[PDB]
Amino acid sequence: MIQRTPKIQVYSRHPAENGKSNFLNCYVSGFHPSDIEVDLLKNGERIEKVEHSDLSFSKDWSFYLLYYTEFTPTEKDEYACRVNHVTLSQPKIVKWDRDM
Amino acid sequence: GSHSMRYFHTSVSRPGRGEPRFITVGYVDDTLFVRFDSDAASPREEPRAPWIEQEGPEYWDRETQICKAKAQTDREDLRTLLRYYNQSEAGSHTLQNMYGCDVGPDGRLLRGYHQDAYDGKDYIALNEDLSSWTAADTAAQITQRKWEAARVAEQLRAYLEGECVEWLRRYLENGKETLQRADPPKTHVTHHPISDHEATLRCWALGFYPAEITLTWQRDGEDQTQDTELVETRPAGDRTFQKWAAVVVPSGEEQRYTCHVQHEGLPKPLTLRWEP
Amino acid sequence: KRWIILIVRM
Repeated sequence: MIQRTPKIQVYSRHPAENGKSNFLNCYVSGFHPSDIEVDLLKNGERIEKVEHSDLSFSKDWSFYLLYYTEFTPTEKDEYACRVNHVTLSQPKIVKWDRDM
Repeated sequence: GSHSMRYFHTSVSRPGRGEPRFITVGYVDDTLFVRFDSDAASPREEPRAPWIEQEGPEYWDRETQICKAKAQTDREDLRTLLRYYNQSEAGSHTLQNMYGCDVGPDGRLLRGYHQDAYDGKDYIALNEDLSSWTAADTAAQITQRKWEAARVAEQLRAYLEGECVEWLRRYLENGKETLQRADPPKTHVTHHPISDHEATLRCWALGFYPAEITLTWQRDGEDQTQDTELVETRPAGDRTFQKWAAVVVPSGEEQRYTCHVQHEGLPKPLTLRWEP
Repeated sequence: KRWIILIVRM
């Protein structure tokens, strides 16, 4: 059994402007097997209505998924993606950084 | 330009939790246009792009039957592969299948594809000649001889040269407003101080379609390949894609560095600098 | 437009 750990990017659909509606994205890719758990977090807490793309895979058979939710960024609110996979001893948290 | 159509299929067994989950999606270029999920309430193949919605109900009936039939054959193949590999019935395993065709600007077949993977490893693949197979191991050689005896490649070849190319050309005509429009990237350079002696230059490319793109940093006109951080091209969620390339530069050296952007939607390859 | 064998088993 080969196992490949997911790459993770957290980012917005549009350039973040405080007060303006946007989309928060968590893109997990390059992983196998396909079971994975992805939460989008607002100030440490799980956002309730997150949609995700249908499971698909790349040329090397590794899987990728897009989790996304509508949000309105502000200066104080912190956002993050939380990922768990069989390859990870503990859930990995990646913070949202509007410059990445 | 050149175009592609692809159908992707995944089956994942889950012993003690029902029958294997089956998910298949169809793409033209980097545009998703159909999906089927075995765990949906009333599973049917569903449109995911506007230009496929015009297909009539018997298109959707036949497509749904094919997805359901494929879901069943994957379940049998997963049990088969447990035997071929002397594996326990207690673990979860994965079967993946991809097939499709590439066509050139004049709409003729450039090449076809049909390949399978078991647990994320190559298993058997139709060769580019569309008549012979490459099996990855002795288990896959069993399948290869079954498939040679049934003449599967002859039927795949007929499909890949016939309907695959013909229906791709149809989809390209019906969705030409989007499938035949390249969206160029919006590009800029950002500056992020690290310390007194170093800063990051980040070159951005936003809102582009299709996903193929090249971003390079040069210093004194020489590629900074080994020292450039390059994130994977990622989906924006609105059909377009994003990418950035970054490089750490000594402070005061910023103008030795140039970012180079090539995208099929750009007349000329762009060159960008940072300016405060 | 999808393909199906007009069965193929591994």
